[PDB]
Amino acid sequence: ACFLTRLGTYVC
Repeated sequence: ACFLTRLGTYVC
């Protein structure tokens, strides 16, 4: 269960 972040990309 990951999620896209404005920091770079999908992060979980």
